[PDB]
Amino acid sequence: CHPRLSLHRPALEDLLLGSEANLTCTLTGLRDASGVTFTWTPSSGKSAVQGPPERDLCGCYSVSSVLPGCAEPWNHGKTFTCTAAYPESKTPLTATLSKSGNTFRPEVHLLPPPSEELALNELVTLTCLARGFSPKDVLVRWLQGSQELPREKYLTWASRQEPSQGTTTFAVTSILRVAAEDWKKGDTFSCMVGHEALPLAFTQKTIDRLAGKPTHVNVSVVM
Amino acid sequence: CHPRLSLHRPALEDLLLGSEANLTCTLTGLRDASGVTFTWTPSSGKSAVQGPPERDLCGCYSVSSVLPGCAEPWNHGKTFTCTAAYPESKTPLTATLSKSGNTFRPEVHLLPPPSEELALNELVTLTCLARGFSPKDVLVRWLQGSQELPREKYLTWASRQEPSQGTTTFAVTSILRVAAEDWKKGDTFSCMVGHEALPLAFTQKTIDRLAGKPTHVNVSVVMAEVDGTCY
Amino acid sequence: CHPRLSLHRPALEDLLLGSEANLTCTLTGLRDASGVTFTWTPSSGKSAVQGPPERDLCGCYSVSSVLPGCAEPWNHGKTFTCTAAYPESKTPLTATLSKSGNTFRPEVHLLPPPSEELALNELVTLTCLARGFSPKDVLVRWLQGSQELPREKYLTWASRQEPSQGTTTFAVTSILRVAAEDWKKGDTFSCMVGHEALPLAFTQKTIDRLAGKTHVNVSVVMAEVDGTCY
Amino acid sequence: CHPRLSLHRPALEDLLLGSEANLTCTLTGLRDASGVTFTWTPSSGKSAVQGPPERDLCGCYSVSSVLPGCAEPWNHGKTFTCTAAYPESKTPLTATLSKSGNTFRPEVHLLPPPSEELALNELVTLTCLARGFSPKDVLVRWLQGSQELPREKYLTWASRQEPSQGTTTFAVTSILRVAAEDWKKGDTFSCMVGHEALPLAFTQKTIDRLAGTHVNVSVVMA
Amino acid sequence: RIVLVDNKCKCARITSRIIRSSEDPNEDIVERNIRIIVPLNNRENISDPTSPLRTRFVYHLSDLCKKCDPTEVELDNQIVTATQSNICDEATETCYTYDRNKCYTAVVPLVYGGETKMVETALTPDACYPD
Amino acid sequence: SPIFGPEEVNSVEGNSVSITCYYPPTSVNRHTRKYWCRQGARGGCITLISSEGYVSSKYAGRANLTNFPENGTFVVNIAQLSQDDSGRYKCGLGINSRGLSFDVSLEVSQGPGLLNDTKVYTVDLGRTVTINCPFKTENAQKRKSLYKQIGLYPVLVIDSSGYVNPNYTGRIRLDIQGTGQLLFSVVINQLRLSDAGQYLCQAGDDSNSNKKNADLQVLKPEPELVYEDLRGSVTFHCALGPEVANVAKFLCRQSSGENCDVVVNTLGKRAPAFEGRILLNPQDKDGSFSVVITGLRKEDAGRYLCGAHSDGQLQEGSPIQAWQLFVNEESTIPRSPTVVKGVAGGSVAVLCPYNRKESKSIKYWCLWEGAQNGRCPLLVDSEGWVKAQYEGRLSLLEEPGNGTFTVILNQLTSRDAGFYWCLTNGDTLWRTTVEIKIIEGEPNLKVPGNVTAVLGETLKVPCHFPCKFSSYEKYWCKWNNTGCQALPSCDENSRLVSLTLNLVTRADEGWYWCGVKQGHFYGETAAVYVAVEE
Amino acid sequence: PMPFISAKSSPVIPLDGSVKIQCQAIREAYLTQLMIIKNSTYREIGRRLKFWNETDPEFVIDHMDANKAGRYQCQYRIGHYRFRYSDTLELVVTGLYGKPFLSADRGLVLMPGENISLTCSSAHIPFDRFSLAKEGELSLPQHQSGEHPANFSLGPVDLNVSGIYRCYGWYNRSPYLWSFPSNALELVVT
Amino acid sequence: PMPFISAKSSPVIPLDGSVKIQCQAIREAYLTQLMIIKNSTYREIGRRLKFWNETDPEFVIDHMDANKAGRYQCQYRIGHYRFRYSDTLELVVTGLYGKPFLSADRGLVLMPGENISLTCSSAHIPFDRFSLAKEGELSLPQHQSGEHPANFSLGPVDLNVSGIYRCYGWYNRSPYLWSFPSNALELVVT
Ligand SMILES: *[C@@H]1O[C@H](CO)[C@@H](O[C@@H]2O[C@H](CO)[C@@H](O)[C@H](O)[C@H]2NC(C)=O)[C@H](O)[C@H]1NC(C)=O
Ligand SMILES: *[C@@H]1O[C@H](CO)[C@@H](O[C@@H]2O[C@H](CO)[C@@H](O)[C@H](O)[C@H]2NC(C)=O)[C@H](O)[C@H]1NC(C)=O
Ligand SMILES: *[C@@H]1O[C@H](CO)[C@@H](O)[C@H](O)[C@H]1NC(C)=O
Ligand SMILES: *[C@@H]1O[C@H](CO)[C@@H](O)[C@H](O)[C@H]1NC(C)=O
Repeated sequence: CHPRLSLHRPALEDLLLGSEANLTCTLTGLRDASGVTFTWTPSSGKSAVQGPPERDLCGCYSVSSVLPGCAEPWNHGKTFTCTAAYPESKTPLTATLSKSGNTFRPEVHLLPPPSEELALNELVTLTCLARGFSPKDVLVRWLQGSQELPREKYLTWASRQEPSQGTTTFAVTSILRVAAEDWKKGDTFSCMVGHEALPLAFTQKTIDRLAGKPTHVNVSVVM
Repeated sequence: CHPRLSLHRPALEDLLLGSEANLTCTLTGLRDASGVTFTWTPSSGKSAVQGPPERDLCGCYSVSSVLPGCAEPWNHGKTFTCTAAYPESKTPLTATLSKSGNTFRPEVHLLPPPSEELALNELVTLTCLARGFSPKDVLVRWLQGSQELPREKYLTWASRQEPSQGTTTFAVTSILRVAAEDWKKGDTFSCMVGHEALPLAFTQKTIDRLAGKPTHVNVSVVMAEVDGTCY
Repeated sequence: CHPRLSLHRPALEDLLLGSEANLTCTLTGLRDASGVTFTWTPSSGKSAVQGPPERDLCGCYSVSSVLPGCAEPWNHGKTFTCTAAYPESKTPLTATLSKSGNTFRPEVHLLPPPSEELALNELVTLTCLARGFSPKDVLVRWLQGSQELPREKYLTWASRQEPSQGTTTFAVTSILRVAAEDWKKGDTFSCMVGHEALPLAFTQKTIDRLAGKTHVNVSVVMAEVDGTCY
Repeated sequence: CHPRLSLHRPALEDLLLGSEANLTCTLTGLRDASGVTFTWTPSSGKSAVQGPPERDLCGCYSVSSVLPGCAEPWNHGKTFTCTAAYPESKTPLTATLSKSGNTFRPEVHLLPPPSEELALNELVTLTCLARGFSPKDVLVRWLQGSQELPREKYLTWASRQEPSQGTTTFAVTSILRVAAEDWKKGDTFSCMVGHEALPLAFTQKTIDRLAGTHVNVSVVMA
Repeated sequence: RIVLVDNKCKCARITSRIIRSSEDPNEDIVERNIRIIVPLNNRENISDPTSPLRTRFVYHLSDLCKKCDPTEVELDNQIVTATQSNICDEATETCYTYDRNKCYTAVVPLVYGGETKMVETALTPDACYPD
Repeated sequence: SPIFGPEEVNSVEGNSVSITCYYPPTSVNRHTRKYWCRQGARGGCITLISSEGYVSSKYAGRANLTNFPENGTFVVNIAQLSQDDSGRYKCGLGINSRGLSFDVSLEVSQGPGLLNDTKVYTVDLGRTVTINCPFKTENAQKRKSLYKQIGLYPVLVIDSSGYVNPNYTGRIRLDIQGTGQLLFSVVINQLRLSDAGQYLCQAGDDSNSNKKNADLQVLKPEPELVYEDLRGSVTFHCALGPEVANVAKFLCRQSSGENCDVVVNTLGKRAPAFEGRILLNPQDKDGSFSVVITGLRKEDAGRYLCGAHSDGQLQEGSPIQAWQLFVNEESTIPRSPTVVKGVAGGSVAVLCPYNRKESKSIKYWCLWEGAQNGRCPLLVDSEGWVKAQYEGRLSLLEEPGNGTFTVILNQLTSRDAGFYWCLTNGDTLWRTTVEIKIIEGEPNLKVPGNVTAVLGETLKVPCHFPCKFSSYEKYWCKWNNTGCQALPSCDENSRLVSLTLNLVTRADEGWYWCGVKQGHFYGETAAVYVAVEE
Repeated sequence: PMPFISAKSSPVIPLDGSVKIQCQAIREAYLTQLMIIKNSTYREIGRRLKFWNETDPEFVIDHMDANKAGRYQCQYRIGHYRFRYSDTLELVVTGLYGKPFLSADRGLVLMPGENISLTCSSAHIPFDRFSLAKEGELSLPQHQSGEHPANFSLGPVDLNVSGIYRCYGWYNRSPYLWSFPSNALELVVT
Repeated sequence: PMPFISAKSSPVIPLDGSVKIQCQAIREAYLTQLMIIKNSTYREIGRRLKFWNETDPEFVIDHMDANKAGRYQCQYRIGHYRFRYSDTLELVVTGLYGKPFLSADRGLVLMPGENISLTCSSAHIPFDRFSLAKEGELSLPQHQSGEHPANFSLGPVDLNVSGIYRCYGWYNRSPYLWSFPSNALELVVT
């Protein structure tokens, strides 16, 4: 149908866990031959080969270009503009590529389980809240003790923008439900949140039973 | 693209606050024209809202119709049979939906502000976690004392199904930020969660600095050898 | 001898357990025969029966009259007057009464068997004491667990007026002999005391092999103390 | 009326506490014959005396004869035979009485007050139960410390036959309500049961506070 | 001292108070007092024959503070009735002390004449008077 | 806690005393044993008399405890008091060791006697007193003076030459009446609390010196105990003497610092807290007016000193009348809503509660009005009288009929807000105050405006409602002076509940309503007028 | 042989007085009566009913009168039939006749090795006999004369013999009825 | 200069065995990977996501075989793109060829000042090289020879030389494939 051009960015998972940081500058909708020509303003000499020539929904041909030989070594903040071409009218299609600043480091809090779920002595729901990061990109992983739990061992909502004054910020939450016996034994659970703004690309918060030291419970018995 | 018909359950916000149980039946992928017709089995509201032939991406044509209704038929388990007879089809198609069964009630949890957030004394987060409710939909509203806050002061996430611990259940979060002075003063903040499965179709949980983690507790145990009534 | 007439109140067993309690008026000191006529203040279905005469002390005709269906009026407080007219008389005898006022509630008590009876380990004596009620009418029963003990396995005394430390009050005591093996096994023994003034016309006190103690120890947990009470 | 002769044993109170114990032979139903002869075959010891007539059942000239000084022969175990006559028939009226054997000592138990009475800070009830004595007779009395209490300050029930299967035994109960101040002061309260089967003839049992409690409580607080 | 709960049937009184300080506004004091009256003369169940005494008393702070009574809340233009807790399922709770203001009877068999009667007694006599 | 009685009782030796202690009339309390103990040095009540037939040996024959359930109180009449009875007794209910008592400090003092050389004089605070003192006949025209023996030395307070002490300025007068009188009177007006003590007379400095010692004591008022419930009402029948029938009456409220905090004066003053819930009825011939204070709360319990002064503030020399209010807080009064938001042009329906014993009485709905000392006129009564201004737009239905009645008020405007009261003819009167706040918004029930019909013409008038109201029953209730009644019989769908009038006659013209009810409880309503023309 | 009986007050007693008399506790005795001696007959005057093992029974008599004065004996009751008695004491009435006159031939400061005699006599009283009582004695005095010039010799006096001495008249027909105390003599021995 | 990589088990792991490897944890690393060097490239076999402060990254390998044997190294991710490497370790497999023969010319009880030489060789195996491995060593042996009569000289032995010794064959074409253990000798030094 209607041709269009879109430039994406590597998912934060690849950036923070691997070397598959392959940008993409693709086109949706194509009803002509393979008269495609891609140019990237950087001239680092890496490989910018065309990806898999396939189609998209509604009988549309989509051509995708990736960067396999480049892991995005653009820490200096390069523009990285991509321009496409077609045998259509004399008006080449170019993409917009820029690095948004005003990055805000996430603030991550780990909330102890609700007391009502502690009483029933079946399970406890540890919640992780990541609030106050400007880019809407973050990934939350969980650990029980020292072993990272599988991706089916918790739940995570999207990243939504939170009401504020002037500045724009997002937030996300996750819940890990663990058997009450594990919590009462003393096993230490942990929430890792990965965001770009952090210098170390991951923030850790640890929670375990008997986390409240300053409490001063007093027990007295009369006759 | 492809002519497909679908039905949507009534919006909860218009079902709990009030009784307007207005449905929605959407047909997407009109072949060439907008010559569509609609029909509900309970043809009481003969003036059904025939939505305009709106456009969509990739040359897609959609005609979404809204049937005005009330909570009475919906909560009583009525059957809806929205159809469509677009010319490109030699046989009309039908869609069906109704109130969902096997619904578990949410376990609302209002959690006080975290320990380290109160030290900054700038803003405190109050989290209202529903959990365990089987239907996807839920309403979260927030109150400061007795006056409900406007929906622009708190952030509420969607209802994403939680990992299967036997049966399928959902859970939603909703943070509300408060001036630390309001918390340390002693005001009470309430979270109202409205879900279909609940008895009254509404529940609330109220927390203030007194109903949170206390820094000191003095527990005294008294024995009553004579008689247990404890006047 | 000199003729006498008196109205006898219904037995407390029929009052607290029986739906209908009759009220009787008894006469004595007849001369030669019994041609008496009995009349009462109410007449709502008073199908009273004269009945046969009897023999009094040293020989004398004596007949008594019973009015059934005197339960609801008794609760209400109606005045019951029995009037007797024998042929050898000119002014019929009268006797009036009504439900007693100024009632009090018994203070039932159970007492564990004395330690000196557990040593012999053959039979233990349980005591029930219903004390401090104005109308002398009281009922005492015993139970083993939830099953009633036979009426011949316990001794219950008569209701006596205790010394006046206020209004006149009445006391009753009862004892029960129960097996030492049964006492130590873990069975519980109850005493049920019935009265007019009692709230539901009955009450009960239960005792077991631990009651009255010793060195019994108990545990309390208090699971979560810093637990967002709401 | 109907003539009737009977003989009643001496009371336990005067026998054990009083100086001289009577022995009443009663004849009723005569309604006449004021010159009724009362004589005893054991014509020894003291001299039997007569008694004035009284009204019995409104038509009987009840006549009673009493023999002071019967404590010593009663303790010895003599058999007494009362004799009388009436002008109706040609036969006299004879009755016999003697002290019965098979006597079992009481098992005196002084129970403590219930715990539901000390809260009200009113009179607290001390119960005394005597069990397992054969003869129906028994004395029950109370002492607060070392002094007896007048018989109007306490209540003693009658002696009743305790339903049993082995042998015939009688039990009696008493209650004394002492001011909660007296009970909590530490004073000692005792019940004396007097009987003839007892070699000492009187067994006393005492109770007070601090007789015969300690509870241990475990706390967890997670 | 703002009272948080007075659970009569379990007999726990939880009160709370705030003690402030005009210096270093981080050492604020929140004091909560829980007073518990533990009977030593009450059966496990409220019945005559049952576990001659109760030796184990468990007090979960999440069940003392439950409020199973709906309230009214005005959201935008309307009032709506709303519950206030999850764990108040229909009652079956087993609490220890007696309720001073509520009846507690029992039923006992007995023999009268030529019949048997299931009499109703009064385990708390003061509070049971038909008025 | 809930037990209330005289916090301190006074009496004299050998004089009977009566202590009334109030408790909630709950069925448990009325049948619970009532005791009257006397805490000592052992930290335990030693019950001295109980309602279970127990009278101590010491209190035997000189005391009796009588419990009235209907009032909800019990009285402890104690005769032949003695100084040894001075102590802190405790009222209460049930077991002594619990905390259902009310400490009562009863104190007694020995009376005078054998003292013929000293006079006595007791009068109510702020009243007028007079003392007559003679002088010897030998003194024809000689100095007469009054001496005040204050501590170590005496001082002159008044002389025969016109000297007046600064402490007795303008309120002390010496009188020498004619008719050949040789006796002088000292009259003091507006007695204070600083004049108690011994005075002496003197007639010159000569040898005669006809002195006579006298004593002056001032008696404070005795608080008349009032035991009311939370959110109930209290009434103060201030009936001061006629001599102050033209003075400015005030109703103080004592505090910790012994400082007045006037609740309601007679000079158009009123504390902000008590706004819109306190009346001040006009005084009668003798000065007997009633001050009604409704909407009782936790902090509305204290000592009320209703009296008179020129300016209306408590000051020395003012006759007063004390009180003592106790708010139960174990109230049986339903906690009905205290604030009602109405939508201009819409309506309300306020459920006013009463006591179920007076279901046969007649009810009143009163628009509170300030702008004065306080007032509260009726608007609608149950017998069938409706104010002239509120015609067609007010009704008072006895539909709940189980301790509550509805008041329906539609066509709300901006002038219809404010406090309102509900009244009945019964003895157990709660004046529940409900405030109507007016909020701008679209009424739920659409009115359609007021219509006119031609003579003998069928008229159809529908009113629209939301389908949130579809569950509720729908009615019209043509309005009448005695009370509107639902018309006999009407909505095809979720909206448009209609009324049809087959014929139009002069009797049909008037006001009609359309509204909803939840079986027996009423709700929003709207009103229309039907006129007839030819 | 027999359990003793003692009086806790001085035997000398004026009209309207009171005295406490103590018996000896017997372990098996379930009753302890204080009896009377009159014409060889017994009349109950006191009764303590208790098994005495910790403290001796006491009997208090008030409103002392002529009839009450006499011989007192304590009678127990062992078992159902056994009777037992105790010693017998005497209590007398004083103050119904004129007070006799007492005098000392010495200076009342007699040395511990000297001899002092007390002379008691009256001129307007026919007193048959005289009795010399000493203060502090808990039993009847052992000094009594028969002649009108009643002479009482003390012989080798000692520290214990020191005390207050008085004289009382005595009639043969009325052993338990004495006269008013005489002039007390403070016989101090040093 | 680089983090150390230790093996919790002996580097001579038999076929179908197991081994645990611990790398020197650095707190500033949020991801640690185990890389096996093969054909001059990396290959991830174990990943640990955590900020280690108390323990260290412990990886487990089970069913030791030729494919899994070779050079191992821990690669740490520091920051967004920084990489910190460590020292290398070697893992070998034993049990692919026959057991050689090892002997000593002394009595195995040589004094601390004596010299002992160990001869390892095979007759029916073309083994190119031989390696002398001491039992209990956590690092690969440093004693190896190239000729058929593999000679191992110890010189001035001491107490530290005491232990159990064995010999393993070594093919130049199979760097990390070792043969079955040879006869064990206890070279106790006292
Ligand atoms: C539910 O959907 C129906 C669709 O018709 C809505 O009904 C319309 O509401 C508007 C609101 O002003 C009216 O103007 C229209 O006349 C209504 N339609 C009809 C056919 O009457 C209804 O409002 C929706 N409910 C909610 C709560 O938004
Ligand atoms: C309703 O119709 C009546 C017809 O008489 C109009 O009359 C007035 O109604 C108001 C009610 O708000 C009364 O206060 C006036 O007293 C009425 N007028 C007279 C002369 O009595 C009324 O205006 C109509 N309502 C409207 C137009 O809203
Ligand atoms: C009352 O009398 C009737 C008639 O004799 C009898 O049937 C009934 O059992 C009696 N009820 C009593 C005595 O309670
Ligand atoms: C006989 O009986 C009377 C009266 O019961 C009693 O006073 C008396 O002591 C008894 N004994 C003698 C010997 O009179």
